[PDB]
Amino acid sequence: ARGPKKHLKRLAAPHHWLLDKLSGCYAPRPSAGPHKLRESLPLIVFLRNRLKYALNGREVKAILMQRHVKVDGKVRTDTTYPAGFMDVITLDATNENFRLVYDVKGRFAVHRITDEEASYKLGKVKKVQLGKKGVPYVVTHDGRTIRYPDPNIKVNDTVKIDLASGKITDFIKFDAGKLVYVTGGRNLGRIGTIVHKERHDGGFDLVHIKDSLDNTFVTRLNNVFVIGEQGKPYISLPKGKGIKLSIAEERDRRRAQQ
Amino acid sequence: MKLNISYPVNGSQKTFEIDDEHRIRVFFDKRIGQEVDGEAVGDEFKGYVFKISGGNDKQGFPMKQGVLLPTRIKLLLTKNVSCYRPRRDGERKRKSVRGAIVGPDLAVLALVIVKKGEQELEGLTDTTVPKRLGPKRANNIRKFFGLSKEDDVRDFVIRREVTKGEKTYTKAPKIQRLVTPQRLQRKRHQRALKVRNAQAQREAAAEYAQLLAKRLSERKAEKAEIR
Amino acid sequence: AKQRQTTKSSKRYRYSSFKARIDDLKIEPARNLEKRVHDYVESSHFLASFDQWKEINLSAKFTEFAAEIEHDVQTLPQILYHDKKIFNSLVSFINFHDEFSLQPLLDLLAQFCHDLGPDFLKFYEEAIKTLINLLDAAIEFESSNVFEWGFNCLAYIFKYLSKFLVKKLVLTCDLLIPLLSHSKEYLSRFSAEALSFLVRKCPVSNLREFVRSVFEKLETNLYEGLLILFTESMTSTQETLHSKAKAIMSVLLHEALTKSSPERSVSLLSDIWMNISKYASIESLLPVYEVMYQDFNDSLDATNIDRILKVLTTIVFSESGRKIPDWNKITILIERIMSQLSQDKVAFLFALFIRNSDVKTLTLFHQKLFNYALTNISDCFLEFFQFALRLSYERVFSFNGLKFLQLFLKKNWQSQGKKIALFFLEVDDKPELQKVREVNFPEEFILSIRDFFVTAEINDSNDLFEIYWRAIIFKYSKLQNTEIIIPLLERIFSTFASPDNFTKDMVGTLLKIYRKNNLLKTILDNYENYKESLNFLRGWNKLVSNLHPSESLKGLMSHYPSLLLSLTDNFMLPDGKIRYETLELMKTLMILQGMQVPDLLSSCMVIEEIPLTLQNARDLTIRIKNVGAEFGKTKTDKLVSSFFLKYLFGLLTVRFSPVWTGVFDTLPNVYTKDEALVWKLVLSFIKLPDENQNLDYYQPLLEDGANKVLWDSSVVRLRDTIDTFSHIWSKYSTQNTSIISTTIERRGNTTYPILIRNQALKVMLSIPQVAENHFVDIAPFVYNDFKTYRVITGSWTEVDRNVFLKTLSKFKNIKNVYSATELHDHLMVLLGSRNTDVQKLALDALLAYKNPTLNKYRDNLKNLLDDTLFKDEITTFLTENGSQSIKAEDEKVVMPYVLRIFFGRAQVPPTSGQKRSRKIAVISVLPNFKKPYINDFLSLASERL
RNA sequence: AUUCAUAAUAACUUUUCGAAUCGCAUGGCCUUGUGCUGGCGAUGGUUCAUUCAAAUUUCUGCCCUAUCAACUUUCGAUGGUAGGAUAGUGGCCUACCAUGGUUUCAACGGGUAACGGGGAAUAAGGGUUCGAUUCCGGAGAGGGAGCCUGAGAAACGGCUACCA
RNA sequence: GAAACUGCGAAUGGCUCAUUAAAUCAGUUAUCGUUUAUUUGAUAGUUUACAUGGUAUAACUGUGGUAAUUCUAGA
Ligand SMILES: [Mg+2]
Ligand SMILES: [Mg+2]
Ligand SMILES: [Mg+2]
Ligand SMILES: [Mg+2]
Ligand SMILES: [Mg+2]
Ligand SMILES: [Mg+2]
Ligand SMILES: [Mg+2]
Ligand SMILES: [Mg+2]
Ligand SMILES: [Mg+2]
Ligand SMILES: [Mg+2]
Ligand SMILES: [Mg+2]
Ligand SMILES: [Mg+2]
Ligand SMILES: [Mg+2]
Ligand SMILES: [Mg+2]
Ligand SMILES: [Mg+2]
Ligand SMILES: [Mg+2]
Ligand SMILES: [Mg+2]
Repeated sequence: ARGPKKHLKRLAAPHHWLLDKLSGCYAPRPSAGPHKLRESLPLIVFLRNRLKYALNGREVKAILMQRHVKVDGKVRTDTTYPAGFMDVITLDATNENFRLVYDVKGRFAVHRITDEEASYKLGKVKKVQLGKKGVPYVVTHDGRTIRYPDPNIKVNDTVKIDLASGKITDFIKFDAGKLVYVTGGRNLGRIGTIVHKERHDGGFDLVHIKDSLDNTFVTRLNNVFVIGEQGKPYISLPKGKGIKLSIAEERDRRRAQQ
Repeated sequence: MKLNISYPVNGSQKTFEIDDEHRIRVFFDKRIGQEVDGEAVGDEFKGYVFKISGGNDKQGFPMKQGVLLPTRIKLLLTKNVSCYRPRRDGERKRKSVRGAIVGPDLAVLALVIVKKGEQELEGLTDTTVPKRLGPKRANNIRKFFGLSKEDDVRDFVIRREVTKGEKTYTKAPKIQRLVTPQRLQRKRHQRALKVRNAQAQREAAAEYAQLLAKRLSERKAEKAEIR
Repeated sequence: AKQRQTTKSSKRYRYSSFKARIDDLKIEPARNLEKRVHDYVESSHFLASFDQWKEINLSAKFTEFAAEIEHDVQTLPQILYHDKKIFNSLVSFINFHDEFSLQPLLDLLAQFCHDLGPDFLKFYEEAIKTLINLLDAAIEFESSNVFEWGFNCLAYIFKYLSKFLVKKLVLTCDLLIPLLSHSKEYLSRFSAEALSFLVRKCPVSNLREFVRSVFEKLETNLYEGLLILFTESMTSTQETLHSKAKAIMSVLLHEALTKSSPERSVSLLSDIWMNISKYASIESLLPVYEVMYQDFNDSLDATNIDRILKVLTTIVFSESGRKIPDWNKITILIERIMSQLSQDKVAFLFALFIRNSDVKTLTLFHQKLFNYALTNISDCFLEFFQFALRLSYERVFSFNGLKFLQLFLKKNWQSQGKKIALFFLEVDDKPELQKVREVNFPEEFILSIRDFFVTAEINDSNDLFEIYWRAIIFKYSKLQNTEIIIPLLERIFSTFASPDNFTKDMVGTLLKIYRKNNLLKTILDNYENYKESLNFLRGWNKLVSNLHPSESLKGLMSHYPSLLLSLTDNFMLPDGKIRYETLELMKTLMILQGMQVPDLLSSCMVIEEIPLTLQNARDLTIRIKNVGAEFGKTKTDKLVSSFFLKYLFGLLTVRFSPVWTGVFDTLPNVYTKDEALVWKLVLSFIKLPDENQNLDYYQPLLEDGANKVLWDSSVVRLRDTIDTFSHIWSKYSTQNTSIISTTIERRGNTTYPILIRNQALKVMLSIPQVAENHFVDIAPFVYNDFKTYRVITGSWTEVDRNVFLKTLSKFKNIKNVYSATELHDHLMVLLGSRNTDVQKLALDALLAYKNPTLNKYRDNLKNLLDDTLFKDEITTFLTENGSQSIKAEDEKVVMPYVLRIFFGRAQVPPTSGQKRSRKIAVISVLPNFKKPYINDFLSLASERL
């Protein structure tokens, strides 16, 4: 190619969007934004294919141009705005607030939240560095640059960002016994407690996570997101509480509830 | 060859066909920007001075300044040059153009009357063509009317009458770079925004300094305890 | 913005401003014919809408309201029993002022009133107070849809409680006074419409009580709110009026004409009438028109005589005369008003009648119309007449106003002779009023004023003013005016050898009195001090034109050969009219002399006549260039040369850029005719801005004549015509000030534009050699630093200075000028200027001196001035032991230049990073210089201190 | 893990940037001035970070051919030094230096009806064959060569030569 | 609101498999070795002003050349 691509075939689109393979030939390409392409849910798919509010792309554009959709407390109008992990989607007319969280199956789940819990978000500190004029700043997983951080905040910590002011309200250190959420890999969507961090200089760090059912799994450190202390999450978790269930047990539960 | 003579002070312009070759020969060997005497061309042009501006040959190709030849040549023309209008950004095209030396094979020669002779040409000197459009920018209006700074350009805008059937009205330009309260409001708003941002940054810096000082004092106290 | 979205774009979605939505919004629920949910009902209106709004609105606040009230609204008996809690919750939730729940709540509040309306009456006061606070809150958060909900909620309540509110409207109005009186126009406009619907539903008896109350209140924005209220009640559909309009309109009139009602109420009625008159067509107004005539006829009385006339004035003016069905009726009223007041109001009335009346009716009444004016408006008939002329002068002339004016003058010339003079003065310029000037004037007044000059004392400006206003009337005198004038002019000339501005105008008036030789001799004896005045110049123009050439004249002008050349000095004046009249005077004098008028004179007259427009912009330039060529080729005498050169500089005074083009092209090629004459003309123009020119004119004794001529009207159209009439009255109220004020207006223009110096400088630039030869006269400005002047009164502009310095460089031999050395030092001062452009001009003139050493290093100095090459030149040109360094022998001449040029660069504001390094470089080169030169550089810095 | 982030000192610059832009609306202070102050947005702009990307890049893996056994090095092949160029590392190129680099564990040369892969067929299993072709990546626009523009092109429904 | 200037896009998409045998490509690394329009978040009291020029032109008016082209010359 001679430049950046602007099209996305349906088959090449991220699996977890759950797009029909025969509805069309192309899929929404998320525009550049806070989140990466493969780890983002564009607003069109959220409003049309998940909430079923809009029947087709044109109605989604009609919704957005009315300025009813807010992402992280700011109005967005791009149909392909890449909403992602820990972003708050507010629809005032419906009096609805959503937080985008992966369910156990690894897909973004429609999770309804109260307004108070919608007042803030959580961000993984991706970088801590001194800016120009000797001003420290922190860059989070969603690309927010926050100046004058608390000095104790280090990389891989979690910061609770208030959306109204864009400032850090509190922070959680990455330590053993903390509650964490998996945001990548085959263990995507699971929740557990840290047990031990293996360090490999010049390589990818590994973290052992024990679930509430005492099952253990190892995951690369880049895919871990600290969300609180054990039993005291700082956000409301989706149904299932991040517990992975075997196929047989899922069958049993499904038959029972039916 | 035909002579397209233009009088810029009137803004007038007219074509004269030529048959006798004495005048045509005195045009020969000249160059764009050079001046020739009209009396040599003919009695009707006695006392006139003609500056050569360009021409077209029997094949229609134009004459280009800067190329000193009597024959056509294929030149690579680019943005902001005569004889070529680029269709696409950065497009450069090689086109045939006629040289800047007058020759026998010019179909038409363009002339500008630098100085008027004793006799008045019927179609050029005796007639006038008005300017199509008047000044638009405020300073241009002041310059045209020689207004003082205090005098408002608003009252000196040229108006043109348009009549449609039985109805009639006037049209006038939108002045640009006019001092209006909206512009003052915008300027003031920018200045206030700038000052407020500066003050907020200073406040944040002071708060961070206090936090760092408190942490430092606590750490030093702990170190003293360890000792 | 005026040009509204009248032409609609093809776009489906388009932005609309909050103001735009408010403007098109209108509070009138009945018009909306869309199906309403509550129209279909099973239990109650409240329940039907309540279930629907549960479905549509999902707002949090409305949801909580629904849960609290869901159980108590299932059946109509349930609603009635629990009404107290229902109303409390509705008011409680509405108070939060949440938009997302406001719509269901406001609707349910209306439907709540629908279910239990008579029972709502105990809730009625609380509801309106809740709505008023909501609307007042809505002003802060701009949402047009909120206002639509609230006012419709108000309208619906107003619809359902129509019978009971109609009984106590003044109470209901009292609640809405804050809305009707509110500062924002739209809130008053909306509240007026909602309240208006009750007004239409009134019994007539109840309405009269309501109309009395509001008029009592009337004695901020209440006037405007009431005006919208009543006019809205009158209008129902386009070009039609409501059936009840006649009943309401009668009630308003009867209260308005009542003595108890305040006068502003009648003003309101006038405004109400005009709104409906404009809105409605002819047929719809006929029932309304009839009631107005009958009521006026029935209630005519001395006490209400003024009020009735005020309304009639509105009727005749309203939409001119087209809405009026039959003017015979209005005429039949007018004598009844006349037979049974305020003169100014009457004058206002008849003038519109003349303008607006159909031809037939005016003819029947034109004679009786003006006889009334002589009856009672005779105190101010002329104020009426001038207003009548301005409205329709042709109709007045067609209908024999002129003879009635002639009759008027005979009756009252003794009383208000000055006021007559003001009228004939103002109408003089108007060509359409030539018939008025033709009106013969009463003879007895002429003799009485004629006797005045025959024995008049003229020793002070006040006596001159007595002559002046009298002098205007003699122009129509036919009793051999010339004989009386000549002794008076001699008295005036001898008494005031040095005229002031007022005197010059009087003599012009006096010369104007003349109609078809001794007088010509009189003016020639004393004219040098009056050539400047336009009015004198016109009066002289009238005299010479009337008089026929003869041999005796040729003797007369021969006695004063300098007459022609003296008048030529008027062509440098800033006024076009003065120049034109002077030219016309010049031609006539030559005819009297018998001398041939040069063709150049005729051509210049044509140019002055051409209008100054873009269309004619080019044509002007060629005429200047053609006549300039005509002047150049043709050899002429001094008078022609003096005429043309002065006329050219007169064109420079013109404020038309194309005109400047021709003269700037013409002048450089014709100045050889008179090198001395052009130079003085250029020299004078340079000194004009410094020269102080003031117009001092006689101030007449102040007249404290002013009064509220007419009433004030809200509507712009009527208010404008009132302003025009009042302006006329005030003008005639102070006749002394008005006469002088009119006079100063027509004198002309004597203040040269402040840019005239720049124009002269351009002439100087085009011809450097003349400036070089006459440097003696231009030298002092430079040594003053171009400052009038230790505090400075004024200085030249930077543009003027720049053109001057450029001219100096153009001098072929600057070294041999009158004062080369003193000039040479001052240019060194300019070479030290901070402005780099000034230094280049200063250097160029310095290089104009032929000095070999400077010529050797000229380019290096120029590069030092150039900003781009300043830095490298410092290293190469000035480094000690440098190859390109100044030789030791040549240092002494060059270093003073080098020291001064660097000084200005140190004065650059050391503000930007490139500009800061520039200052460091300037100071860093000092060590290269020898210590004596460093001492010189330090000396320059302290010289200003 | 750094000459990292950042800061400071002395200078330098055909040297930048630091709002001369636009819509809607008319609030607040008064010494009442078309005085002062002021809201909601659009579009621009230095630097940092993020995102879509781009470039180069480490390790391992390709069918037939030994009746192709030596190849590369003069005209860069291996490496050092310094410079030029590049967005940047680098024989990428230049100047001076050394004589290096790969190979029977198959280099080099030749054939390929050779775009590579996810995949498709058969088979009990090992294997054998196919994959221009719905997705990913690469290259091309008749064949070579060379460029303007622009963040992004050696573009071809952009341009210039030559060949046909 | 035509035309034109200005900004943006036209380097995406679509087609084909000619060349290409450690080349492409697959998996896996690195940029402490570099550019990055745009989006997102930060970020600039230190720079006649009730606001500067043509150091300028398009569209447009008007006069024209060529057999011809998304050709264009003078004013
Ligand atoms: Mg690493
Ligand atoms: Mg363009
Ligand atoms: Mg228009
Ligand atoms: Mg070499
Ligand atoms: Mg190197
Ligand atoms: Mg092939
Ligand atoms: Mg194959
Ligand atoms: Mg394939
Ligand atoms: Mg290509
Ligand atoms: Mg082909
Ligand atoms: Mg190509
Ligand atoms: Mg293409
Ligand atoms: Mg091969
Ligand atoms: Mg490889
Ligand atoms: Mg863009
Ligand atoms: Mg940005
Ligand atoms: Mg031109």
